[PDB]
Amino acid sequence: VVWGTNVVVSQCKSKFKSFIMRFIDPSAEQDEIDVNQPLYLQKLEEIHTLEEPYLNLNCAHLKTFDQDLYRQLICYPQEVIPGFDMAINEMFFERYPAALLEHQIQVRPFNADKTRNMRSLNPEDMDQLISISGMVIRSSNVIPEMREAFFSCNICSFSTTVEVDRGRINQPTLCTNCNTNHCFRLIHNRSEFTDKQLVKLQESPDDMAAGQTPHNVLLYAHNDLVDKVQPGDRVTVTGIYRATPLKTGGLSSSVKSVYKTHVDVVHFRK
Amino acid sequence: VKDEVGIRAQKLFQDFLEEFKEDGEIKYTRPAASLESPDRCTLEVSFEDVEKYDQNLATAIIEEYYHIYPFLCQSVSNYVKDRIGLKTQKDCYVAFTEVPTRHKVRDLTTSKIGTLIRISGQVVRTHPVHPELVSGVFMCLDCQTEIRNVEQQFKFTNPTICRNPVCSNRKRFMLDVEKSLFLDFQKIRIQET
Amino acid sequence: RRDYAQDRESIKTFLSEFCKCDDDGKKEFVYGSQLVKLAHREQVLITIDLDDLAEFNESLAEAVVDNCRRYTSIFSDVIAELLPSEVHAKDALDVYIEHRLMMENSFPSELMKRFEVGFKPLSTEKAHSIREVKAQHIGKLVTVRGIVTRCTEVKPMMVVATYTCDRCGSETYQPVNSLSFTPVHDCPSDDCRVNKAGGRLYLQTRGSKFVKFQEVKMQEHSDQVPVGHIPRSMTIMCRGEVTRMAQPGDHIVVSGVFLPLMRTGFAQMIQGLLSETFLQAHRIICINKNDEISDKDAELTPEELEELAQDDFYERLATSLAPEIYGHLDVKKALLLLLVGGVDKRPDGMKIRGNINICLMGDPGVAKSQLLGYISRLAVRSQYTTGRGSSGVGLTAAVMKDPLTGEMTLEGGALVLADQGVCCIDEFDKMADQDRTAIHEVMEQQTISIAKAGIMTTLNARVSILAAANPAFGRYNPRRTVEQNIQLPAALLSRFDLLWLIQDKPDRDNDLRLAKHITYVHSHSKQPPTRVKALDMNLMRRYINLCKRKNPTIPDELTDYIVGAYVELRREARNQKDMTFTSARNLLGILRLSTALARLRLSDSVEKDDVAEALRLLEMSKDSLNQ
Ligand SMILES: Nc1ncnc2c1ncn2[C@@H]1O[C@H](COP(=O)(O)OP(=O)(O)O)[C@@H](O)[C@H]1O
Repeated sequence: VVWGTNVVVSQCKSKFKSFIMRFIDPSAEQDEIDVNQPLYLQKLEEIHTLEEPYLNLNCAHLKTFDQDLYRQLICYPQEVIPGFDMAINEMFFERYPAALLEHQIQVRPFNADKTRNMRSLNPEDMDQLISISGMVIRSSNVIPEMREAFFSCNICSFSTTVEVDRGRINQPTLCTNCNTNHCFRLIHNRSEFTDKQLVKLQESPDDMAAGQTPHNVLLYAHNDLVDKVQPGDRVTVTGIYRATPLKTGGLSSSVKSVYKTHVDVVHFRK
Repeated sequence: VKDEVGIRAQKLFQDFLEEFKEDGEIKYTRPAASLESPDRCTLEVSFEDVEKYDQNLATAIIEEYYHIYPFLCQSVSNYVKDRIGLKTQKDCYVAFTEVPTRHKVRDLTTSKIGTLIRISGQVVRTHPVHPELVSGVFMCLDCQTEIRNVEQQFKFTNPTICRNPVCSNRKRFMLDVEKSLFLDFQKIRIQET
Repeated sequence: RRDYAQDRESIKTFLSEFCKCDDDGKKEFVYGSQLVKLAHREQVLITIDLDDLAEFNESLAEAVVDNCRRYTSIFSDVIAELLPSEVHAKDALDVYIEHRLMMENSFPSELMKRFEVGFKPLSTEKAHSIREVKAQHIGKLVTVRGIVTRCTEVKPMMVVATYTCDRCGSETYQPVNSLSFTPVHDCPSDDCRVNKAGGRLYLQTRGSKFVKFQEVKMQEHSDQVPVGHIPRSMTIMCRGEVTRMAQPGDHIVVSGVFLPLMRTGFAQMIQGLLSETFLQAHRIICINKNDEISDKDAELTPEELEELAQDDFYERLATSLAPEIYGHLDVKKALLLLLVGGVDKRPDGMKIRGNINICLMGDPGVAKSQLLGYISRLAVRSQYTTGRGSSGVGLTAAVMKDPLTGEMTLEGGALVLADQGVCCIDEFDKMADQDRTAIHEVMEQQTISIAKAGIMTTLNARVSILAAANPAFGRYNPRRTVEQNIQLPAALLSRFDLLWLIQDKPDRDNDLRLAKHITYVHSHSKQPPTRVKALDMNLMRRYINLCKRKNPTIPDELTDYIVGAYVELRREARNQKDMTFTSARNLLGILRLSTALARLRLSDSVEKDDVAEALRLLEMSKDSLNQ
């Protein structure tokens, strides 16, 4: 088990694999297509006959099996997903062995339910699953973000790099150290960068407090979901309460009791 | 190091245009011949000619541009030195052209760096000349301050340790505004196409 | 002064030896019922009342009211380690604690909060006022009434933040109760002691806490302000499990404890020993316009049936509105149509607005501002403004820094908030020049487009409009016509449903009638004597709400004749060449009034005589100058 968890990657892996195999499009073939096959090998055909990646799911498929995985994916989604990625990459080889097995796919779940709407929220739903909606406000520009740097030297060309864990980096007296020929040389260009961007959002279904302005929220972005949508649309969100402190002052390093909240990016609904 | 391949490649590019470049004729020395008197430090080059004779240095040039970029100034220097009594005053301005691909603001991500892609727009709220003593001379204060170094970096940094002595590395020598490197640019914004 | 030991035993005895027998069937333990209720994990905050502590003891019946900060924490650790009564994995915090010990520097019981206590004084003690909190209200749990203003939304506060070195697996406890703090260094442990085996510990909210943390602004009543002063305000920090216990426009009654505040920072402006205080509370019993005084938190049928069949009339509900004069009968009933409305549907995807918007024209003395100022009071969620009483941004949204977040959000004006109701305006002509477009926009309902930032400025205003303005020099000069004597945008005049002009020429025997009418407003404080029983406002409030929920159909058997009614409508005004405009939207209007009128029937039985009043209503709405 991982530290603050009570689960295992392999059990979820196996049960999701069996679920996708025990699948006849049952979410609308059992519940509600001339296909008595999994939609998922059908979809890997659709993904590989195209070689157009980027799947998506809906969490109503996963009612047919145990309701436990719904629960233990609501509670710990930030820790459980990539096991489903390796299940997908097993299904890759099951569909075709010499396929393009180096380009990786997302997973885009959705649809537990509307909470009530964005006005009426609590603390305890702090790292779990939500889906609300309203209207879009802006369309702003994208930002790089570091994960590793380039470095140098003068004698023998110590041309090196070292990456980020999340916020903690190392350096000996050299880069690629042997015998300490100099001190550490920093450049920061010849490097890897990731896309992200902020876009504000409204509440305007009729889920409105009478005589009240919409209390508005905000969303980050990640690489192949950045400006995924043009403004002036009603779109639903799929994401996780993801919090961060605030910096008291700035002249000092003290920090404020008010942790902020914002939602990460999983999937949207045009 | 990466760009030694580009060194050899533009070396033999030089060595070919050292002879003819087009049908016993040359189109990329007579600009240098006019250059030879004032030494204004520009020679633009067709990218199509890279597709003619050097056989696809585009994917050699068009992704890792910025790291290859400065090596092409040294390439230019190795060209101009071959025939004129030459000092290292020679410099690299570039006005690249003859490139097929012409894209817009929207196809921009973190994976688009070190390229030569082509864009249009409109000109607004332009801004002036703004000089820059990009270079100078800087080391300890005992005697040994003659520093032709790389202090032209974007983020600028006084601190240099030494060349000859073992001395202070936080006490700087003063600056050079006399026998150094200065250059000229400007800055604007541009709107959607 | 007092002791922490026999006092502790006394409060434990109070916890246990307590079967306060207020009446029959009370032989068990009230606080022991509350105890086992904690044992259910159902209740998470006990409310306390002095009567219990009035009968038990007297110290702590007056000792805790001034401090409130120690005896509560003793109450905390008293009950926190009292387990008289499975399951472990039910609460997200507790299940994370049981994660963390099922995985396995002492943990406090402060970490396992898991239950709370507040208070409830006896006899809302009195309405102590925000001004009169003078130099003796530090620490004292005082009862006071205020007025709400500028509420923001729920935020999670933190109390204890734990790191872990990742080299010694340290689970540190760094509790915080103020606003600002700093975490600890890389290894404040003993396995990670001065010994080199040290990494750098890092925060995990999993085994940490958060708390409901709401904030609003609090403004004064504007009834007890000094004679030559200005309204003041105070700040709230309503903690615990009372977040979302107020709304903008609730005359609330809040009961808590005044406390001081240290806005730590620059030691010169701040650090002057000046005490920029703030408030704390636990209980929000809003005694005006809240869940308590307003029921249904109107649809409750049985309690009203006794009066429902008790009376059967409509005009009885008619002149009960502003009943201090006589006259203008046909205006009040149709105005009452404005309060109810109730015609909502989604036919063919297109939504139809059911909010009547009418104006008042001609004012050589009519009591124009009286109906507005009255109905804005009786009509729940109303407003009132005038021509130069507010700019365009005063009517529309605006911007201001946010004490909750600082997001610089948008806050709206009068019309921005009066939706689902009626926003009243008076003296419309001299409002502003560009304002006419601002009111031209509400005729395409739920559409408040602004150019403040000028990006979208989208907003859903579903308000009615109660317009009222004056004629210029003169009142229908013998040659003048509409749009000549009035200098309002005729396009704006087009977008109304009922136009209403009030002209009073000399009536040699009506003047004495009103003179005896209004003079009796002053010798006493009630007009209608011994001729009918005008209804209380409070019963009015529910009687109007019950009519709304019907949403009848339309009678096709009269649809054949409603069009003929529109025929005579558009013809008897068309018989002359240059009478005032008669519009094609009339057929879209007559349908919208007969429905709300049937709403007070609550029957879905719109009849042939139902519109028989509407026909004369619009009939007299124009041709107001014939005699
Ligand atoms: N018959 C009446 N009954 C009661 N009040 C009246 C009557 N006639 C006149 N008044 C008085 O006339 C005043 C009219 O003011 P109003 O017309 O509202 O100002 P404005 O013309 O600026 O709107 C009212 O405040 C009311 O006190």
